Amino acid sequence: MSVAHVALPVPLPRTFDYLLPEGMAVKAGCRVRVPFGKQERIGIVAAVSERSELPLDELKPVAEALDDEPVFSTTVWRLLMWAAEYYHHPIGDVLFHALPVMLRQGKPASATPLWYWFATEQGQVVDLNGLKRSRKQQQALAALRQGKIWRHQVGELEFNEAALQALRGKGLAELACEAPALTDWRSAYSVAGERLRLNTEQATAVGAIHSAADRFSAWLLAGITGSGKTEVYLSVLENVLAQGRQALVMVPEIGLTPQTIARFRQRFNAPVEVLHSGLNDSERLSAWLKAKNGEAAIVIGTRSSLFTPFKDLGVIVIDEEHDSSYKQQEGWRYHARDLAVWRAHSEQIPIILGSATPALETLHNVRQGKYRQLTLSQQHVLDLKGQPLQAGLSPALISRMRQHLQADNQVILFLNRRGFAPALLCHDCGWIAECPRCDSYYTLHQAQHHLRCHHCDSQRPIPRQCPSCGSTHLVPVGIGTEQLEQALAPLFPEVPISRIDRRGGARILIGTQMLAKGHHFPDVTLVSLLDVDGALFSADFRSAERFAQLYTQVSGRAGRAGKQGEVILQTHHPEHPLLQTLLYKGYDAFAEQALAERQTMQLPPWTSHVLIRAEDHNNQQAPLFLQQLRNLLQASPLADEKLWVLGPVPALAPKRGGRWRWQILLQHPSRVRLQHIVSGTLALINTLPEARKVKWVLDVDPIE
DNA sequence: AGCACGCCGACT
DNA sequence: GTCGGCGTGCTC
Ligand SMILES: [Zn+2]
Ligand SMILES: [Zn+2]
Repeated sequence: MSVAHVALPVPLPRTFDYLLPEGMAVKAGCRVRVPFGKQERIGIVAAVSERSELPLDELKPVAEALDDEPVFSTTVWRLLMWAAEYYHHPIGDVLFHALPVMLRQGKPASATPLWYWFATEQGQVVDLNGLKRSRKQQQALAALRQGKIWRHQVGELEFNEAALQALRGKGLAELACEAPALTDWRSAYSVAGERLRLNTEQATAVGAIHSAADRFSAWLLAGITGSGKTEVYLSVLENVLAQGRQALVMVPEIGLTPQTIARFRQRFNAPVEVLHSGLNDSERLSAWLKAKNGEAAIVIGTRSSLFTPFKDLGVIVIDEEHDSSYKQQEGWRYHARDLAVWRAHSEQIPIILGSATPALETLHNVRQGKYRQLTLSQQHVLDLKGQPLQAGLSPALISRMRQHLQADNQVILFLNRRGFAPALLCHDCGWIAECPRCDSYYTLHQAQHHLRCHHCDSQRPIPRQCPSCGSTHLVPVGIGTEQLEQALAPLFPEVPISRIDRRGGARILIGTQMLAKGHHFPDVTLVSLLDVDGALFSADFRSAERFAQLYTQVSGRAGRAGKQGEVILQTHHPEHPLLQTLLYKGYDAFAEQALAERQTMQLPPWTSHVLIRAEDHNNQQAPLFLQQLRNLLQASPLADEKLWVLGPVPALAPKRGGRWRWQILLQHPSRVRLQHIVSGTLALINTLPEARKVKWVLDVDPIE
């Protein structure tokens, strides 16, 4: 008989072999019910052949075959298989992550009638306090008066079906089945909204994409906000939609502004399906089949929407391609942008990466000749060198602050991220604590009695006096969630303070990250970036870029939305070249410079990076386990000169809570060479018996 | 991951 | 004398 290698939803980097009951034909990509020691669990058959590696007598059989045809097209299958090894995640978790939950649970991949609880119209007219002390029946009807509740979703909510049942008894609610709907849109597909009123460059862009709309093509569409990136998306979609092919457009988690959705639903008289994290499992399933069956012209979604099955997909476009939201950071740590062009190239399709602030790596491939580029077309910097600081603010700015709160306006003050790792700086002369081993910046660690370089793990006592000018007023950098509110309120009394990370009125809102493109602040007239020092002297080589991204966003947003609001910058080094080139020459010029020196130090995107992080409860066991794997990695047959593994080094968040976090960084000029290096070294991880008593994670191409 | 087996505190 | 803590280990 034949050997069924089936992948299982367990964190084990390998398939499991079983036998077919002869007469059973399951191609790879089908779900099979299969015994797994003590449980009965589902698996995708990764491959069926006629040669195993263990006694065929021991090998249990497969219980049942749940799919006649694979639930993956060959393109998305190949794509998942490649990503499983490039990212080094257990193939079973990768394959399952890519399916609707109901398909991970072995239910049939066909349409099923959806049952919903709805409020009767007495249920929407009877006074809600009429049953005020009826426990949850009340809050159940509350939720009902905002929309239909699915039966199986009730379990996730605070109330139970008992309440809904008691309501149905009292005539307030009722259950029913929303029968599906068939739609043939390809016949009689027009466009509402308007006819296009494009200008010259948008026209040229649509032409360039159209003249290649069939072969693989990667287009970076670069244009600042309001230059009509979306427009040329909808013209591109139109052309692709005329053929009868389908379109997939991806946005950030917080990029689903009903503004953007309502615009798409108007332009086409074809079905659009939009996937936001708030849909239940039945809505996610049916959308999966509607897309695959062709009954859906357009799918709009986020990171996960990349794995959507398409009868005939014609184009895929991702907005705000620079957004970090496209890199999952729990579990399987894939990057939807990179996997997107892979799915685009393997489908022979145009991919459109639209951005107002393009990622440095995509700019790097544009230059390298792998994407083509399609283009569309006050302030004050305040030197803090010596000025007395009032809770971290500069006098020349606090006075320019009150003048803005004077007219009952609002103000955003932007700091570095929560948990930023701080440098050391001389308040008077600008000298920064550098490492005596590499020309890297030292990370200060006040409670630990020492400095510590994150690139070479050196240590030095905290120097009490500046070794270039001699001021005793040596300060850290970055303020973040240190409750600037506490030091701030005494100076701005009766003025409230809040945060904008997840009406009118004069106030100060601190910020730690970039704003959402569909998230404006109407009452804000003043924005100041206090994060320039932390950005420019960080242990994170990407801090500058993220800053320069935030700067060009808040400079164009507040600067020319229609009011003349001001941006102020607070650096101990206004003379800095990268800082100035950004300020007076724009993001693209800064980018070209930042790219050109990422190369001199040999970091992404010129090199490839891989972070292995492990944490423990004693600070002694995780590091040395990494030190062993470090030594084993270097002993790989494919190691040569270019591979470097710095570490082990404590993570930039040393002890989040009680556990202690250490990490090891691998880098190499060749992405797949390094993929082969760790891929081989990973099959022999059982050599180190401690790899199963630390919590270890593997992060390919990290964002940090 | 599940779900074992496997040796030491508070309870009938 | 129990019923139960989760510390290592396996699952074709
Ligand atoms: Zn100094
Ligand atoms: Zn160093």
